[PDB]
Amino acid sequence: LWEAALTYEASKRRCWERVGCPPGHREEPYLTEAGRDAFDKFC
Amino acid sequence: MASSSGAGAAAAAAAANLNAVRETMDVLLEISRILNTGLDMETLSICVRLCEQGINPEALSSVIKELRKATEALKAAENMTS
Amino acid sequence: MASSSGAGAAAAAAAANLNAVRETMDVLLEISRILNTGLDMETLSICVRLCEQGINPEALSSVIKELRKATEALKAAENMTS
Amino acid sequence: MIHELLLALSGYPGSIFTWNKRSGLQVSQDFPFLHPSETSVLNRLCRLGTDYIRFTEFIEQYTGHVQQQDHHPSQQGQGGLHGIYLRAFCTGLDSVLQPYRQALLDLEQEFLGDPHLSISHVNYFLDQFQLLFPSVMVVVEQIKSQKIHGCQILETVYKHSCGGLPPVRSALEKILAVCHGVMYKQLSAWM
Amino acid sequence: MIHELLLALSGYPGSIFTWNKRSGLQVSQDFPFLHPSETSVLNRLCRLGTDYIRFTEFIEQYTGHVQQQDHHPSQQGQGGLHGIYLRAFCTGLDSVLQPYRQALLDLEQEFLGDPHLSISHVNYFLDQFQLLFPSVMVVVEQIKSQKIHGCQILETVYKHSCGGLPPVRSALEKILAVCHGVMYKQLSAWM
Amino acid sequence: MATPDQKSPNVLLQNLCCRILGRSEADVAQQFQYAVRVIGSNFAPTVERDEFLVAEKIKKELIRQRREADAALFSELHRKLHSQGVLKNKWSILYLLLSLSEDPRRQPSKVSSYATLFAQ
Amino acid sequence: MATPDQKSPNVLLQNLCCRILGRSEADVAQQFQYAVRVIGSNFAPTVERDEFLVAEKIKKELIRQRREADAALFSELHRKLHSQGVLKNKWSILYLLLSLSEDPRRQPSKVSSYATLFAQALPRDAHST
Amino acid sequence: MATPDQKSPNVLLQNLCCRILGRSEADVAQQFQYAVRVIGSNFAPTVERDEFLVAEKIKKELIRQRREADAALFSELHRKLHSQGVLKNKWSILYLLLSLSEDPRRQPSKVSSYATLFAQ
Amino acid sequence: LAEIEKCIINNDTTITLAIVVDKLAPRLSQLKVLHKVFSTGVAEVPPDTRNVVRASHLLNTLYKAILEYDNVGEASEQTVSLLFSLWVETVRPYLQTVDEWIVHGHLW
Amino acid sequence: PDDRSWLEHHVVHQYWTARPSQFPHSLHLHSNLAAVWDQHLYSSDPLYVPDDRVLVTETQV
Repeated sequence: LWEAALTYEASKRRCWERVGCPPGHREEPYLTEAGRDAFDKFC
Repeated sequence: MASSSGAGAAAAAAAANLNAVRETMDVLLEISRILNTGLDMETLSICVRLCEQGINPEALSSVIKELRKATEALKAAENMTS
Repeated sequence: MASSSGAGAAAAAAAANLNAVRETMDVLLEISRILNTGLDMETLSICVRLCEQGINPEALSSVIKELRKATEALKAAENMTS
Repeated sequence: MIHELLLALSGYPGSIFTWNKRSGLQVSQDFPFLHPSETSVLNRLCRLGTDYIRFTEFIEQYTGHVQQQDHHPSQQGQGGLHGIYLRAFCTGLDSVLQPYRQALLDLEQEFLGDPHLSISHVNYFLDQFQLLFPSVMVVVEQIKSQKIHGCQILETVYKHSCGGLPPVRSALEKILAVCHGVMYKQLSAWM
Repeated sequence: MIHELLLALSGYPGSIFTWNKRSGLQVSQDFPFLHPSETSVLNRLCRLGTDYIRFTEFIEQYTGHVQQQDHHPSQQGQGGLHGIYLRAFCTGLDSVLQPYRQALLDLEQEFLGDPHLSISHVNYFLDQFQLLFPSVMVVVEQIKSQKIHGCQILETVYKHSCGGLPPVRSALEKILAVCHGVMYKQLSAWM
Repeated sequence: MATPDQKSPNVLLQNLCCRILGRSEADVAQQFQYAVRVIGSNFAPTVERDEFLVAEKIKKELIRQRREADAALFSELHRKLHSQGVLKNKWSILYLLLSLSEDPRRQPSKVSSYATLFAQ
Repeated sequence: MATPDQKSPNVLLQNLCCRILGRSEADVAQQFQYAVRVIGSNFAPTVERDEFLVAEKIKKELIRQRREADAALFSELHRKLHSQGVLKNKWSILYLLLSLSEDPRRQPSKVSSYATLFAQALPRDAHST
Repeated sequence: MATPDQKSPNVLLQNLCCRILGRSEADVAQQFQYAVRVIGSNFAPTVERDEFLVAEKIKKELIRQRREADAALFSELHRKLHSQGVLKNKWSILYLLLSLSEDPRRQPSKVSSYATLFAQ
Repeated sequence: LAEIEKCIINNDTTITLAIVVDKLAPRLSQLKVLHKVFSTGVAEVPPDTRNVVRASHLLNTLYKAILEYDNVGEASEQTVSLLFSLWVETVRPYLQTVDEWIVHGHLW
Repeated sequence: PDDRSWLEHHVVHQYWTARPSQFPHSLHLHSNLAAVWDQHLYSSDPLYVPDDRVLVTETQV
């Protein structure tokens, strides 16, 4: 199970604001650029 | 809204643990490669689980050596019969 | 020669800061004396720190005046009761 | 919003990008969800859209109405832009906007392909038209303001043909060719 | 802290690492989070960083500044670094500093990867440049001090190229190759 | 954000009370509470938040008190302080000092001992 | 979606045998039985749970193979492994790897002599298991 | 025709407080109580209830702040707002805007952390 | 710049300020050279200069910059290419005017 | 506004707006270098009044 769990890939994205878990955290785009659903929410 | 934060964090922690395990296994594989151990990722993972599962390290080492000798004998038998 | 630059610069900066603080305190004392404010060095330092911390000068001045009036009333009461 | 932005550029003003008969297409207000630099980029894009809208408005104003068969065609030229050359001018303007429309459709396809695209990609892709449209709009505004009539408009186009923008030069050459085709048709009838 | 150290090494002095026009790059103060021995080691590395900063300043002084059009170009090389050979020298210096920049970026990435790494790992990793840079800086300072002009600069570089430091030898070989390329270009033009 | 280990406003107020009254912190607890109440109250903005306007007001007040020499000394000290640039909030300190100035000629209205009567 | 959990020795041994022999468990029943018999009565109370001895042995082996740079890399790797808290029985894993280690020189194709020294390790036998 | 559920001024004030503080309505209860106390207090009539007089006062204040361009812009915007006729209480909105104007030239008197003591 | 922004938007990889600065370093050098050339060719031109005089000063600045970058060798290749494109574009109207004079005998 | 606020929290923080966006960051010395430097400055000079500093993300920068 640990080895089945071993086959998990994780994000290479790091930041110098984070040191304790550098598994990435998805900057999460903003101002339009989050796509149609966010634009509809903005509207 | 309160409850959802725990399961997401737990899942993230599990994924981080998995990534850490993967990194550790990669380090171990690199160590084996430098040491020319001949273990593959699946075999290395199985061995890691066995040691983590409490196998006696003297017993584990003897068993691993015997299993490797048996695997080599089986490969030699398969190559002699082929 | 390389290693010395951090601590030596820190010491020089501290000495310069001390001399600057002394000069500022002397200027402030002279201003207080010319204005007959009646403030001592400790009180002046406290007021300076409060202003640096953002305290409203009107509020601070009113508080100081009220505290001085209260101290004078308490001294008069202590001298009348003694 | 990107689809909404293109619709505003396609002539559908919305709540963010308002079309004003006087001001044209403009960003309606500062919104709390955008950085002011994003507001500036939006305002530049809205400037381009405003110019496009004004071009479309001019096209409708001088081409969008069916020709009244008023017996005297000569007097149509005075108040209203009129003449076969005027129709050719409007057709040329629409042809020049056709490549812009195609580029807008390509942008739409790209945005449909990638929902994570930002306004910077559009600003890159649309910059060629951001340079083309202002010069043609200036030329058209000069034609309208000077009430250039008949083939005398062609002379102004030649004067405008001396612009420095290679794409504007080519576009004005296309328009001039269409107008010269009409002129040649009249000349053929005469000769 | 490592990002600040690299920024100082990248030429951005901060509150921890102060740049002095006379002293160069220096650690600004004792930090409460560093052992004084760690402060001493960090400043020891800061000596190399200071040399790098001074080298970058020289690079800006001789390539980053517009050449004053003094009518006699031969004399521009004297006071100010000028001349095609001077441009080649600056280009070679920048090429030699490129590997150092790459190593600094790799160090930054590695330190970002593992929070348990210490400054000692950088000191190990950066020691090769701590040995390389001083000799090239001495050579450049000699070039500046002797006001070597034109191809006479090439001769000086050749004399210095015979140094004993293998890494310095390779770097000076690269610089000499660039200078010989310039010389060969001039010779090609003449011939 | 370089916040000098500024002992809490309570500690600073206690030190101020002890210094002004000449009594220990334990003896000024009621006065400390009064000070905390006064400091916590919303005060209208000061009459002048401009260093030069405050300096001019101080000079005019000193001249009105016939302290022309003190007005010149104040202007010189203010120029020196402005050039030193050590203080971050010059306007606040200048306003406080101006507000705290006392005319030596006007006999201090000695706070009657009578204020103590209501404390009981 | 696998959570690390302690699975019976039979499952682990079955998977190990399958991967080692590259055949179905039915085809390794004799070998599985032999391994099971040997493994089933073997607890190491004598193994000293000390990573330092294993690390020193690994370093000495690497030096013997003229791989001092690799020894330094191994030291750094051990440091990183200690930094990670994934493994609990590092002494066991290291001992197993060293025992299963194959010398790339045995680089070359053989190893010079096998004069095993008294150096060795601890016996742990001292405790009443 | 069910005029959009314009929540009562108390609910609107609570929503405004939540928006300004960036906290949920539940986290602003003390602030909501303070707001209710302020709103229930009798406020003096505004100094000027004439839209044009308010616009002129705003222009004069901007000129006093050496913002003559801003004064002209304010007068133009006020004329446009008066002509648009959408707002029913032009004088009240103008008074509010005047009260909310901030002088960019006056360096913000950084609110001492001590003000938080009275917030509780 | 758009490619960098796209990579930032993908957020898959750690992009640091140093990495971005290094990626822009060649472009930053080209920008510095262009800024100096532009300042000399245009910004140094007095505003009251005749359009002919402004043009001649710009053209001479372009020629001198071209000579400088050609003497600079391989390291200026991107800059040399930029300058060559600038020269070709600037001569295009001038060459056109020359062509019109030569072909039609009329200086337009 | 609640759904919009949830998006606004998940669509990248209003730090670009003058409203102070507090973001969680690692307190590790290598990761909290700004905070550690503020602490050292606060510890070192009794005259140091902390200026209001806006925290910006490196990606945002």
